[PDB]
Amino acid sequence: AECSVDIQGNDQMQFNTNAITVDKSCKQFCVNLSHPGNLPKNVMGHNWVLSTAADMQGVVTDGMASGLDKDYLKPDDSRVIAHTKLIGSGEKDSVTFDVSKLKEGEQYMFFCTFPGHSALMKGTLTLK
Ligand SMILES: [Cu+2]
Repeated sequence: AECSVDIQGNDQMQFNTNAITVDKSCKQFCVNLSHPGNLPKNVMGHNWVLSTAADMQGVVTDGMASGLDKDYLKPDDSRVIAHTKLIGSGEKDSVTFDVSKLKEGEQYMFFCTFPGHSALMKGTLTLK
């Protein structure tokens, strides 16, 4: 619970938190994403996708283009630090990543890459 967070994406196209802080002393960090609400993945899909603020736009744009079967993520996208898969209602998914992939003083953003969603479905992550 020191090195992990629980996040929900619902049918209102929103995350239930908008800022995550990763403690420097964590060796690894975990995000658990769940999808309450009742809409299917093809219509209201949420992933939890992490990049630098600088790369967010590019990741969203290219993810948009890659289609549903690719979880709206460009395959092998180098800008994606960590991601869950794309989930629909009733589903849940985890991602654990090495905290050493982060550095102090850089601004990270987490976002959903289902088309259109990142407008509302974004938040900050920073390494303290
Ligand atoms: Cu979404």
